[PDB]
Amino acid sequence: MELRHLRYFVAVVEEQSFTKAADKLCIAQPPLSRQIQNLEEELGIQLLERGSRPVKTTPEGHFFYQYAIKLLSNVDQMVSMTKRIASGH
Amino acid sequence: MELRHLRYFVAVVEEQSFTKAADKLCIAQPPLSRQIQNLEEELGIQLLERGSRPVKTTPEGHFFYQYAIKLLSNVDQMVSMTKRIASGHH
DNA sequence: TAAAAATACTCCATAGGTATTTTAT
DNA sequence: ATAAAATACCTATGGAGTATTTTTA
Repeated sequence: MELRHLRYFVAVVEEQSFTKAADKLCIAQPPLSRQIQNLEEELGIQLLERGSRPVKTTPEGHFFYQYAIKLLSNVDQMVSMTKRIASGH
Repeated sequence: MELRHLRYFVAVVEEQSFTKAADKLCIAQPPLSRQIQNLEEELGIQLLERGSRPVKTTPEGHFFYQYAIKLLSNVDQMVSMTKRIASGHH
């Protein structure tokens, strides 16, 4: 598990398309699709419904998404706050 | 950045040695150093002091450090709960 | 001075790309 | 029929290794 997997996962959910996700992320659709499989096979959990356009989360997906964005958000504050402090000497 | 960078950094700080943390993480010391460099380099900050046997954080480090340990703990939480749901136990 | 951290490469595992097929409209 | 996702294969960036040179206690 890396932030990469989350950020990728989040892009899929928000955008409801590996394609549109892959565009926004500036990578191709397959490698994206593989990183999602990887995430899932690592958790042994199915995060996205297979067999439907648009692309929708499973109950577990939705739970995970919720903690994903909150957790990515927290990384971003962690970095900001840290930079402000590097101006104290 | 990535969780690898955090976990590594945390390891380092906890051991107060790159060398001790290296094999703690089952990797070599030199790559470790580089990862920690890139981290500081990406943030454009100095998270560790520029030289001390008992290697210790800067202020920026300490803050990051504690926050890091909270985030990694978050990732664990996230995984446990999802797992917990997936397993069929609410 | 003798430990521990930093270079200077080498190697390879794997994230990312290309071509094609399969599935779901 | 036709676009998007899945599958297979290939490439190449950077994570990890070995040998070696700085460091600072």
